[PDB]
Amino acid sequence: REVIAYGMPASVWRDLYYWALKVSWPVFFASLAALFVVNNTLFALLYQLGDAPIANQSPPGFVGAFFFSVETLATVGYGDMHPQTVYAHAIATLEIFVGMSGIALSTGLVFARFARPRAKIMFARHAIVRPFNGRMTLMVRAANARQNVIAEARAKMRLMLMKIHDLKLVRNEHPIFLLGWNMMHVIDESSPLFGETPESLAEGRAMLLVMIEGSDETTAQVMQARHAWEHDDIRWHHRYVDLMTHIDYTRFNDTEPV
Amino acid sequence: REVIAYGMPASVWRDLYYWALKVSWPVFFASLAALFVVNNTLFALLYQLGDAPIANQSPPGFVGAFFFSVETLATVGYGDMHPQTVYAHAIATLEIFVGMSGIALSTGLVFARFARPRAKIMFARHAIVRPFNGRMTLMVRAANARQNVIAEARAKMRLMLMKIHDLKLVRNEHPIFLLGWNMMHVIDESSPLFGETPESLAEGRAMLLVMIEGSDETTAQVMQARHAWEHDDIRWHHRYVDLMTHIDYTRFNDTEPV
Amino acid sequence: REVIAYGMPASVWRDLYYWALKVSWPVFFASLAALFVVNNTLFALLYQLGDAPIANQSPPGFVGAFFFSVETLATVGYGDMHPQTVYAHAIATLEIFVGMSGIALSTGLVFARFARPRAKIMFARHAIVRPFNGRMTLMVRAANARQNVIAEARAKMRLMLMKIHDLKLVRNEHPIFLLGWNMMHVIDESSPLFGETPESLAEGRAMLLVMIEGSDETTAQVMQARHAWEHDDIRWHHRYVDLMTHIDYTRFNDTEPV
Amino acid sequence: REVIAYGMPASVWRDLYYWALKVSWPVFFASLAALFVVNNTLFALLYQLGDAPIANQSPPGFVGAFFFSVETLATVGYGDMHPQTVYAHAIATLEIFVGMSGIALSTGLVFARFARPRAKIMFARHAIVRPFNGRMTLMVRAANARQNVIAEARAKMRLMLMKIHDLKLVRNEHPIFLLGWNMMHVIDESSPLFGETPESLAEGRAMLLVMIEGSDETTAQVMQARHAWEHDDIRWHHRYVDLMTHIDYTRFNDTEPV
Ligand SMILES: [K+]
Ligand SMILES: [K+]
Ligand SMILES: [K+]
Ligand SMILES: [K+]
Repeated sequence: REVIAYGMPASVWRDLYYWALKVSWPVFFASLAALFVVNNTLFALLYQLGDAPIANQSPPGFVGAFFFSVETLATVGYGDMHPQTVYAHAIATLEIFVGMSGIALSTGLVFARFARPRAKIMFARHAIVRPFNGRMTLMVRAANARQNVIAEARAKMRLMLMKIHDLKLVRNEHPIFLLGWNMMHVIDESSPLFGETPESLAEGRAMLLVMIEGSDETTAQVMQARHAWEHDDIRWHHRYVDLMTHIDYTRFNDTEPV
Repeated sequence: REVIAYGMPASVWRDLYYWALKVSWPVFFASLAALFVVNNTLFALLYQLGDAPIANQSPPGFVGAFFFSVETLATVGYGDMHPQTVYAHAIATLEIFVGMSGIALSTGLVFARFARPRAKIMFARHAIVRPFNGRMTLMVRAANARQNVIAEARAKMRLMLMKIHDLKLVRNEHPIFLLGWNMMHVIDESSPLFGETPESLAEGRAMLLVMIEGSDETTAQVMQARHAWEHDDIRWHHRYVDLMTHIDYTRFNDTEPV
Repeated sequence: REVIAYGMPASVWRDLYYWALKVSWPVFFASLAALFVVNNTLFALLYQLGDAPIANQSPPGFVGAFFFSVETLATVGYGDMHPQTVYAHAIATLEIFVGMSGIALSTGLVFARFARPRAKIMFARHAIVRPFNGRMTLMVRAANARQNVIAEARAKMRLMLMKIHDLKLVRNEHPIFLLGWNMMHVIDESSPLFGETPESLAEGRAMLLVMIEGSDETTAQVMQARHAWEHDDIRWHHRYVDLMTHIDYTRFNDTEPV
Repeated sequence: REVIAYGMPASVWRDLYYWALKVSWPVFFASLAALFVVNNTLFALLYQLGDAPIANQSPPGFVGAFFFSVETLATVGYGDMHPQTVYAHAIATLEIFVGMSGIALSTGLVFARFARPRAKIMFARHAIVRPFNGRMTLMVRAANARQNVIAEARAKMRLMLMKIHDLKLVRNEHPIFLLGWNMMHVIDESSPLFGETPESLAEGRAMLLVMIEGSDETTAQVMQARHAWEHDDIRWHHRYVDLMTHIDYTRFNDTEPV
């Protein structure tokens, strides 16, 4: 329900909403569909019972109530009235409620899926540490990916487990006018990544953690994304292939030493 | 409507929405159901009146309009037209509006319940004060519980009533990359929990108050949770049983002295 | 559309949503109702036209299409089919779309009204300036009013027009565990309300401006409220009648000199 | 999909929601309408097929199923039952689902459009730099434009590309009680716009960038707006025509030297 190995409390139900809002839009509707079917049968197989018959329609039996059902659960009432007997009515009433209620939770999950924040921030499969305007400085570079932003990013660091406050891999600029961002930080004394070697990190399970946060002007939702680099991912003495006016994005991740 | 003894202004109505969005999902739908019924009768008992009859259907009387009603309030129109007389029509029109409108407020409360933030932060039934990397420091440890976060926590303290600003039981890190958080604070001079003994607190109704706040990347809602420790809950000279790679929360709360 | 005298750009439409989400819930539904009617007529009076008749129902003429209409706009289809002629169909189709669409915007405004933040912060009709634990200090006191919070408040000040940064009428505590809050600030040198008399303010159109901001744990919406005091409202050398365990709220605003 | 020249990954679908929530409200509904039509045909042209006929209604052929269709997709069930044959039923069932589902995504996009933040911040077509209370200071002035706020604004500056941290064109007040805001900043040493002339900027493609951010108390959405001034837009040695008690925005933009 989380990131590497969990044993805690859970409950089918919620786990379900999860899928509801994480699945693809066809797999979604299919999901309903499949449920529509299952929910149309269970009511049909509850019609061929009772104190009297139902399917006063074209279909002889079952296939009647079914196509009857698919006229009430969804509440379309088409026009072949089977309000013939009480038991018969009840069932049909119990249905009407449901489907009406069902349409809700569906129209419901729908909006809930729409509401999923909509922008996404993509980060460089690889970090890099190079010499810059003087001293040694680290670098990570991310960028928008659909409906822009204009964010601020904090940048934390993990070794040993103590999570050290690294001058925000923004250390130079905590924010920016995002439509191409190159987050970076000087490794001078002040910094905790001082005298530390690729060998130094490696042993401390060292991790570079970054999170950009910005609001989507289009929906004003403030959506934040995070990203983690494993020590062996910080590729040394390199740089990012230039990308640009226009930016072309294919080679975003690659690097080359210096 | 609040925490220990209130006497103030109020108004039924809202108090209701409350329940709407705090009750269990069956108790919910039942609620509607029950209301559906009540709302189907009141319209039926408004049919057996007027200038003319209604139930031109299977049911002789009442049980007719009812099962008629449950064809309009929900708006299913099935197919036994009782638009026979004016008065008869009106009633049926007044209905149609309603139910149509009713379905709304229901589909409505629904989304409003979905929208309830969805993550929850769980805290250690017990605080703890132990020696760490040198001096005496307090500790509380909380963790996610369904759809993660990545929050910041302030930590306040109560004795006596003056609520003292304790260097955020985050004093070391006001935030973190939450998926296991261990909030803690050094008790040196600067700190207000300095020279204070289990006996010292006890008399001041001393309380440890903590609140983590973070946004759910999945819905971007910023949901905060709080938690209070009673002085006799801060268990001294202990530590938290280790929990981890994997974390097994089963033993999240336990501790063992040092 | 704003607070004392405006002349700018506007547009009926939006001004309308305004009312939609500011009116009372009956005035609301009435609003629709009234619109339902108006929207049922305009379609009826568009039926008694065309290439052929419509009202093949109980009502002789008009009152027929109407009660017909109120069977389609809302989309209930009851059961007296007037799909007799093309023109006749069209009209009925144009309708079906609408009402279906209309039900939307209605179910729509509905949720939009629900979504109105739900907590409200009430402030003391009167500020007060009294001597406290030593020096002269100002004071304002607000409190919840339905579904609590736990907020932080900034406090600004206006004279001359320059809006001076007054050590947040929280100057002592920028936040609190809100369920009765008494915001206050020392008037020592540091403070801009230093040597200033009721006569001093009065001439500078002096204003005390306050805003509390907190999140509603129940909906996680962060709702802020503001409040302004006119110089002659800061009542001097007084205090707030005590109010309290339980708080009883009737005399919240009153004061008495010292 | 962005601001000057892009070449990157994408996918129709989302690009669509975009339009959904950016188009005008008629162009909207038209959009649906047009789709209603297209979606009514494709089902009709799927009726004149199968193992048996359909249009047992007024219209001889096609125009029958169509007006039939427009009775089910929308789910109105009017009353000329064509549940005559299986194939015939299926088609009609496949429809019912859809339209029911379709109404959702529509009621859906609807709320999603409503939810578009609703306030907007307007800025002075022209900046200005004048002498104030002593030294030379810059100035920009913005103001609400429908449902107020109460925001905080950061103010950045561009020359050359290095984006210099200018003491927030709020440098005097980072916030305010917005209902007329006049953002300004002293140009002393500390400031990066020090000794720089209209000629100095011009060559560095100099840009004044501002962004106000505040929450709409009415919906608690925090909506931010931005605005950029081209160096030749900062009009020197001027001021803003006064606007006020009442403010008449008609003359919001104008200025006059000093
Ligand atoms: K119907
Ligand atoms: K019917
Ligand atoms: K019907
Ligand atoms: K019929």
